[PDB]
Amino acid sequence: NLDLFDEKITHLKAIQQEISRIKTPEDISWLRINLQPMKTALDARVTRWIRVYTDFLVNQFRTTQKNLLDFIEKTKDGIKKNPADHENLHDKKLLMSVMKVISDVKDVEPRREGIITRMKEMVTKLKKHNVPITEKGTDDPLQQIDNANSNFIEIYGRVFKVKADIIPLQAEETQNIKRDLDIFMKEVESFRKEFMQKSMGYEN
Repeated sequence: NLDLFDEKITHLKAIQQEISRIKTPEDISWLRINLQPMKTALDARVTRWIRVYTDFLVNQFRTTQKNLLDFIEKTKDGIKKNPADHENLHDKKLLMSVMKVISDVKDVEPRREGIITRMKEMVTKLKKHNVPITEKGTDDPLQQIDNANSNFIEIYGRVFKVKADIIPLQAEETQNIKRDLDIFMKEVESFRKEFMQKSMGYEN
């Protein structure tokens, strides 16, 4: 879970600071031992392990956003009335927005935590000023989408009500054809069961 990761990052960075102190100076035991070339190579392994966790969403933030941007691009198209076909394609974006709007808001909470918990147990800033700007840069579009979508839903409804009339009319036609096909198939499946060979081979 996304709170467990948070806790692991904070523990891993307590582990860094502990490991750094821990190497300790050149300790003498009859012969002199130098741990200076090792201490460095631990810190190298340590940083890589910490990086993965800190870089976990670094990649995903770009790929999420990249996916989040199209949803915006979809909205930027717009237009009211005009061709019926454009709606059919545009309508699906509303159906995906609703399910997203709900499930994304749930997934929005721990993603925000995911940024903050790194900042706490990462002294170094990731992408410098870019990462704080992106959070602000997402929030605005997210709000802009939620306004544009509510405008679309209102228009969507008026016309999809005209479609929801043509859907049933077409649906009744198809359902009637489907039921007829359901019956014919149940006749054909019964025919092969009724027919007993009895000796007879191959033809069965």
